[PDB]
Amino acid sequence: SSAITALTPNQVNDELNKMQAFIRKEAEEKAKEIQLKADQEYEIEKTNIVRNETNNID
Amino acid sequence: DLSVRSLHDIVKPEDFVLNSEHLTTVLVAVPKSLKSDFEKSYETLSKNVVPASASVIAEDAEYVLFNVHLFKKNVQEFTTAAREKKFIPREFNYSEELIDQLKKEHDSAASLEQSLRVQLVRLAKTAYVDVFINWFHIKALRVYVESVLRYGLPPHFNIKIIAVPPKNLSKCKSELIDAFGFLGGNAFMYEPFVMYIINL
Amino acid sequence: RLNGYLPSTKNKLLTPEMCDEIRTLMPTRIQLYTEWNLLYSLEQHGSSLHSLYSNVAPDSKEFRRVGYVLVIKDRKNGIFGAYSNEAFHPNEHRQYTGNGECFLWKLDKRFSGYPYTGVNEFAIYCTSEFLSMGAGDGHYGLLCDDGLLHGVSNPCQTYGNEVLSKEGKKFSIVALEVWRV
Amino acid sequence: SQKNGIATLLQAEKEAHEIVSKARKYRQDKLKQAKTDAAKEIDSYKIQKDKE
Repeated sequence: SSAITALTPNQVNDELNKMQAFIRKEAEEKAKEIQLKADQEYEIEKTNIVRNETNNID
Repeated sequence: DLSVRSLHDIVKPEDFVLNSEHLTTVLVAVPKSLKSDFEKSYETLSKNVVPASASVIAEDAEYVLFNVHLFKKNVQEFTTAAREKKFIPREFNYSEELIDQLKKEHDSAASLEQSLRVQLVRLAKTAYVDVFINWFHIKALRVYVESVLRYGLPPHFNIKIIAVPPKNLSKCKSELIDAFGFLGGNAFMYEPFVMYIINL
Repeated sequence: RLNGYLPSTKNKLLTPEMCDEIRTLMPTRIQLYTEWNLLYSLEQHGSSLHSLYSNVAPDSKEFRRVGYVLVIKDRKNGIFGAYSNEAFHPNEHRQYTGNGECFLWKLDKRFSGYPYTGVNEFAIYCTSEFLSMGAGDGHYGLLCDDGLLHGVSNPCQTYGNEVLSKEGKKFSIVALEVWRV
Repeated sequence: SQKNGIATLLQAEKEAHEIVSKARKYRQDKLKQAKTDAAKEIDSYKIQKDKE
C-alpha cells in the first residue's frame, strides 16, 4: 500500500519530535557546560596573572 | 540465496542512511509467510527505531528482502531479536566497490587453481624421480650390508632381480627358501639367506 | 618460467634475460622454484673478501638443496661465472668440498657452458686467501684475489673449460655479484 | 517513507554544529576578554604605583 505502517501516521512525527528534542537538549547541556568553563577561566587565569604581575611590579 | 549471499549488485545506497551519525539502516530478509507479521513487528524489536520504515529491497524463492531504518545501537538488538525469532536480517555494508574486488578474488582463485596445479605436477614428478632414486640407493645399501653380515670376507655376491608378475610371489619365495634354505645353515633354514622384496 | 631479484638502488645489477638463459643448465628441482636472492655484491657491500665470506653464511638448514651462483664481469665487459651447490667458506686443507655437478659458463647477450667431468675433482676450494674453481696442470680454472682485484682462468681437467676472461691468463675485476637459489 | 524524517535530523545536526561553534567561539572570546581585563587592571595598578 506504499505505506507499511502498523500505527497511526503521526506517531512517526511525534517520535521525530522527541528525537530532535533530545538532540537539542544534549546540545544545550554541552553548550552550557562550555559557557560555565569559559566563565570560570575568565576569573581564574585573570586572578593568577594579575596576582603575579602585581607582585613582581610591587 | 540472494539475502544470505553477497548483495553487491542488489542493494543500493538509497536503501541505507548515509552521513548521519545517529541514524542508520539495516538490510532485512523476510521469509515467504512472515511478510505481514514482521511488517507489523519490525519496529518493536528496539527503541528509537524510526517507525514506518519497512520497504522491499529484494527477494528470493524463499525470502523477501526488506530494510529497517534505526539507530546505530539498535542494529545489534534488532538483529539478535530477529535471529531468535527465526528471522534472518541481511548482511551488507557501504563498500561502494566490494562488487569488483569479490569477482577479482574469484578470478584469482580460478587462475591459481590452474597455476598451482601445474607447479604441483612438476614438483611431484621430479620428486617421484629423485625420491625413487634414493629408495633404490637405500635398498642397494641394505643388500650390501646384509650380504656383508651373513657372508664372509670378500665381496663376490651375485645380486639379481627376479620379477614374478602373476600372483606367484609367495610361491617363488617358497621355491627359493626350500631349494636353497641350506645356504644360510642347516639349523638356520626370518629367512635362510639374504633375499628381499620390492612390492612394485 | 620467470625470475625475480632483490637489489637496492645501486648502479649495476644483473639482467632478467641472463638469468632466464642460465636457468637452462642446473639440477632439476632447482629451476622449478625461481626467486633469486642477492646474497652479496661488490657495490653495496664493500670490496673485501672477508666481507663476502661473512655475508654468505652457510645457512643450509632451511634448504640444503640451494644453488649458489657467482657472476663476475671482467675488465672489458666479458661476463662469466660458475654455479656451486655449497656455500663458500675457508676450510681445513683436507679435501675440496664440492659436489661433482658444478659447471662454468661464458654469458653474453651467446651462452656457453662446461659441465663437470668425472676425470677428477680438483680446485673446488675455499680459503681465506683465494677462491678458485677447477684446476690441475697449470693454474686454476677460476681465481679471485684476497683483495678482489685480479683473477686467473685457464683450462682444467675438472671441467675441460676454455679461457673465460677477455684477458685470458690474468685480468682485473670491475664488478661482482653473488646469487642464491 | 523515511526521508520525511531525515531532513529534520539533518537540521538538528546542523544546529548542533552551529551551537558547538558558538560555544567554542564564546570560550575563546571570554579568554580574550579576561586577558584584556587583566591587562587594564594591571595598567591601573601600574599607573597608581608609578604616580605614587
